[PDB]
Amino acid sequence: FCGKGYHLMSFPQSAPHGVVFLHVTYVPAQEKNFTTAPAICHDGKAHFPREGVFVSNGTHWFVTQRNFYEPQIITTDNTFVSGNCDVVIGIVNNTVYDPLQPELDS
Amino acid sequence: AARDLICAQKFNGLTVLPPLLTDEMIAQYTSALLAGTITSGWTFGAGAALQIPFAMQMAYRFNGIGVTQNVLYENQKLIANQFNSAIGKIQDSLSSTAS
Ligand SMILES: *[C@@H]1O[C@H](CO)[C@@H](O)[C@H](O)[C@H]1NC(C)=O
Ligand SMILES: *[C@@H]1O[C@H](CO)[C@@H](O)[C@H](O)[C@H]1NC(C)=O
Repeated sequence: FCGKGYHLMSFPQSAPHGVVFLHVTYVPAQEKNFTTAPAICHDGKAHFPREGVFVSNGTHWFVTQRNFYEPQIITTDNTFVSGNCDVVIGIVNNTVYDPLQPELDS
Repeated sequence: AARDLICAQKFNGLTVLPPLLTDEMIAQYTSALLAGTITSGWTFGAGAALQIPFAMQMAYRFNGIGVTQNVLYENQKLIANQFNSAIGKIQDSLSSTAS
């Protein structure tokens, strides 16, 4: 509706008998393949991303925001738990890091 | 000629012009749109088509209506079966109703 891409903002300019909109959009540019999974199995519990998507660089699993590659360690602040690891099709095992474990150990 | 009104129309200077796009081309467009949707979700509408597994795209949609994605994943076969049945009903209705 406001240009091609994800609309950011628009600026109007007057023209004879009409109007010209300068639409500013965000266009994703340089995509890279990744291996992905719907959920992560850690301790017999299925984990799902709170905001992003699980991606593998080939050996290591990260969670990233969906529209810009920004890989982050998979932690319990990153994810939420729902159910065991038996229903989800395509679940993979990986560790889900607990931020409070080192603090309790320290 | 008498058994055809088109002949009278043509004989009195009234003609029908063919569309620029043939039916085959329009079907090509629809199939391109369908392939883009089922392989990349909404990404091909904004930029390059970014492939994504279809179940994960469905999880994105469920998030888009305020349902957590585990609801999609834990009922994935139920949801797929409901969709398949609904498509079948569309088929049967088209095969039954002529207007
Ligand atoms: C992803 O891998 C496929 C497999 O051949 C390839 O065709 C495609 O171009 C790759 N895309 C990117 C962005 O690397
Ligand atoms: C993931 O872990 C489960 C639980 O131990 C195991 O049964 C399964 O084989 C593992 N999957 C892979 C691909 O290693």
